[PDB]
Amino acid sequence: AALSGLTVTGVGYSLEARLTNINQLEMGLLIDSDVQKQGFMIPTLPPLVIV
Amino acid sequence: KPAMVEDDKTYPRLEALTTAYRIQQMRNNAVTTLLNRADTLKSYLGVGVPHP
Repeated sequence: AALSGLTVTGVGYSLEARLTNINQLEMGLLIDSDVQKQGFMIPTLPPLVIV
Repeated sequence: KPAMVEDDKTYPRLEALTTAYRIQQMRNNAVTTLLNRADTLKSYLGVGVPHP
C-alpha cells in the first residue's frame, strides 16, 4: 500500500574533476607584508606650588 | 613538450623529426617537381614538335 504508485527516474549528474596543469596556469592567494606606524607623545601637566 | 617533464611517448626521439624531414625533402617535393616539369613541357611544346 505504501509503495503503490511511486515511480523513480534518474535525471542527471555533476562531475568533479581537477585540471592538472603540469605546465602551471593559475591564479592564487598572494601573500605580502604591510607596516602600520603609530606614535605616542607625552605632554606636561599643571604644577604644584609652595610659597 | 611540457617543459618540466621529459617523455619518450608524447615525444618520440629526434629520429622521428629527422625521418619526417628526410621523407618530406626527398620524396614528395621531388616527385611534385618532376611531374610539374613534365606538365610544363607538355603545355609549352606540344607533342612531337622539335623547336630550333
